[PDB]
Amino acid sequence: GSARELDSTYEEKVNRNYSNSIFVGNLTYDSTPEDLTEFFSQIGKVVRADIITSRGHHRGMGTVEFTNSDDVDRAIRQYDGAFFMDRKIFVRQDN
Repeated sequence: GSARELDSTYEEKVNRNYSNSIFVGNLTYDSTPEDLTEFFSQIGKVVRADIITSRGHHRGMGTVEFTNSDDVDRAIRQYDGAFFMDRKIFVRQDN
């Protein structure tokens, strides 16, 4: 008896839960740590951003540090793909 039957199951889960830091590899080479600070820190608190270097070789990439280990990811969910001075930032987590 019966025909065309089916079955499936689902769950919610997370991984790699550690650190308080983030990296950005495709932003504008004119960006300052202050430009990333006023951007990211609307979520809560950036404690440090970094982009400018003493050698200055046109790098186009930098780092940001938060007070948080989960809301720091909830930031990126709203900012990865941001066209930023016409040039699209893309984010990588710490490790």
